[PDB]
Amino acid sequence: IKQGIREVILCKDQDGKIGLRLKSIDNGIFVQLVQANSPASLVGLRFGDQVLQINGENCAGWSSDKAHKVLKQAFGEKITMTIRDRPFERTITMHKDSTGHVGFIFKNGKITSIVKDSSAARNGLLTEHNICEINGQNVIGLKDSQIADILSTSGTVVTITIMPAFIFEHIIKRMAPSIMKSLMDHTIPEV
Repeated sequence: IKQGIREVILCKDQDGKIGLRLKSIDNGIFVQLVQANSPASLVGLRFGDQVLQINGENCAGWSSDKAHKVLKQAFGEKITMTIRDRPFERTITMHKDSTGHVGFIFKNGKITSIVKDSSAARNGLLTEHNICEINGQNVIGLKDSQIADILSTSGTVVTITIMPAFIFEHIIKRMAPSIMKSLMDHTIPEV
């Protein structure tokens, strides 16, 4: 989680798509979904990112509907965006024990308990938090078992990006869960 504001230059695909849905939150604009193999995925936009500006204009107070209208109406040539990195999320680094455990229980991607004397415990992992990413990869809408598989396949150092559930639940509202399983980019970034 960069304390940066960074700028991204986007470019519509063949079909005039950038692969993004935006949500209005406390009078700002936040990324609800990034589609796999989209311009938004390629420039590195992430679930939870705040869009401060689109083409130099301020997003504050905008509705979701208006943000979407703006993206459409613009010339796909270059859409410039001003992005605050994942402001509602934090990252926790954990280390796996000898049994390959970090030390929590989660249900539906939400952490619900912290195992005593775990690394999760030592690092102050919190419950009532939705997991958004593991080791920099988005896991939102994946099954509980597949999140377990990513933690397994992970090397000892486990990095988890987490969001307060009340905030997470506000962001995903009005998005059919299949879209999240099927469309939300769940890939490691390209170099």
